[PDB]
Amino acid sequence: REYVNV
Amino acid sequence: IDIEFPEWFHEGLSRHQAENLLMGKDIGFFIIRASQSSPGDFSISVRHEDDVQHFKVMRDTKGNYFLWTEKFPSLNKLVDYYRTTSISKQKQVFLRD
Repeated sequence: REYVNV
Repeated sequence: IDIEFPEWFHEGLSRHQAENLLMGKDIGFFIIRASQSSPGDFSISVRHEDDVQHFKVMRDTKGNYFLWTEKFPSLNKLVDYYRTTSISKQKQVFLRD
């Protein structure tokens, strides 16, 4: 999964 | 003691349930939930203009909390900072209740 800050 | 988690803290909300909840709200409404894809993390789900985006709560060995550069002693102080500094670096999005 994607996260904005990763 | 204090016991009760903050109002926006929903340990057991999935990423999808957080999307469904927040699609009903305005830009910047948000929740904090335990992470699914990384057990042992927390995530912050935040309404943007057209969808809901997710942030990973970062930590260091001193127990600080951060999303980007600024570091905080507590989740509450992190949340407070993002009320008046944009949590998004692509658009301007401020956490709100």
